[PDB]
Amino acid sequence: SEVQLVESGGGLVQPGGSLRLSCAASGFYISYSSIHWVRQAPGKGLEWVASISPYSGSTYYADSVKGRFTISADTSKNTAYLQMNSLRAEDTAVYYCARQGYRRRSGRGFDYWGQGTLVTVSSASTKGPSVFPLAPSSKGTAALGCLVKDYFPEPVTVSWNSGALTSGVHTFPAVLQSSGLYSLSSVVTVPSSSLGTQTYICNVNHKPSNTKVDKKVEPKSC
Amino acid sequence: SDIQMTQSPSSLSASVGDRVTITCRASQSVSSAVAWYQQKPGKAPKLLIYSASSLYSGVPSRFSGSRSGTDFTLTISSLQPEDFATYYCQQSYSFPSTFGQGTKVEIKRTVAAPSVFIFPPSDEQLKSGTASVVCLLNNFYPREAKVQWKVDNALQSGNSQESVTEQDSKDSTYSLSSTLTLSKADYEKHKVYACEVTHQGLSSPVTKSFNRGEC
RNA sequence: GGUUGCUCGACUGUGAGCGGACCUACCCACUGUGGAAACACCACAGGAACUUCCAACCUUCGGGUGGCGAGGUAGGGCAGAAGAGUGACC
Repeated sequence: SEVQLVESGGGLVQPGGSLRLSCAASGFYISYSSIHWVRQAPGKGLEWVASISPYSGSTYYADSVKGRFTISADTSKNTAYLQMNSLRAEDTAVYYCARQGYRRRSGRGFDYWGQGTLVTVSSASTKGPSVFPLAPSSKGTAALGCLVKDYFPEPVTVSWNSGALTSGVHTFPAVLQSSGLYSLSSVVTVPSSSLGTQTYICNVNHKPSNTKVDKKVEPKSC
Repeated sequence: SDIQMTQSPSSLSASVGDRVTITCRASQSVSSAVAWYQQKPGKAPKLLIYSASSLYSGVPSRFSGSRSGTDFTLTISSLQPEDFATYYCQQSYSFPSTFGQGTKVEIKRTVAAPSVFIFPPSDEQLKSGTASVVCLLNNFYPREAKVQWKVDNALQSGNSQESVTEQDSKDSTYSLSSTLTLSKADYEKHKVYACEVTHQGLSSPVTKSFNRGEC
């Protein structure tokens, strides 16, 4: 089918500031369905936020956002919005858009979800990652990777060889440096023989800072 | 007042092909307005049951809801390894809506010892005055592991950070990446850097190590 | 003058277990289902039960038919009638 939901407007925002998440619908018209925002703080659970009911425009809010958020829909644009004002640290979350299914088909379930936009409420300023290479050992398989260090905010993305090398890759979840920044490292294992002849480049993208790094990972120089 | 959805257990380890039961207990009557969702890491939730018993379109028959008054149970007759996810019960009987706090499910496999590596800090990094030592523990299970950094046979404390991958649903295993970090100065005071792994699959604590400057 | 029939009729009534079902229009409501539909909007079905009733219709006068939101407004139906005529009778 074509039923799709695409959020945007999420990002890094200073405490107290404003943002206006959007949600494009694709394979259906939103005038006939209920539309809901659900959010998820990192590693926490789902949390319902707001919704607007078809045919009436009636709006309902989670109590934790009541009077700071406002949900609304533009029929012409087949789009649903969420103005968030007076944001605080704890609004930090992926904000998902959801279609409430057609009653005859899926009750009051939410049968299609967006990929979620990430909203990151802090005041500390953005910074891109220095990407350093994890050279494999000089000694039938050994492992090589990239160390993506001291960036902010989430997320980065690591691919290898422009996404051609997908097998065997582990890109570990960022952990929070006491420095306040994010570090993580990606690795991949390869059979030893390819070392001399196989170029190994990881591609590190950090959209918040507009930083793309490509780092070639070659063996021990000596 | 708000309807509370109080879902247990918080977490569930189970063998492939076991039966698993998750239960959610609505603090008020929510009729049959309860839906069950599967969410895998990094993905949006997917609908499974919606009228507390109605299997959504395309969800496999091994899932089923069942209501008993204010008690809702999602039931997997026999786990598949893909069924690794966090499951949330939702009530849409009243406004505001409400979700369960979620239940995390783990695959269970035979033991796999970790493949172990140790990485000494790049040259570009040591010019910038920082020095990270990385130790990898690849493709193992169960996630229970102990890593210990010894520098010059001195156990370190508080300067290492680790992170773990989720369960590779095909593999059913874990990877870990412990990272000792030191200023360039502290790194240049020692020769031997070593990573001491203790795992159930290893009959003896594996140490990978390197000396500073060996080419 | 009485007795009453006859016709106009101010007005009031439409009475709830030991006993209230007249009609129509609008409004205001309640419950369910359905409308791509948790509230709002619309459509449609329906006002606990046993009773009681025929203001309504049909009747072989045996009986049958159809009918309930004790809501608001209002135009009428049906019941008395204060009063006005007006006859027969004493």
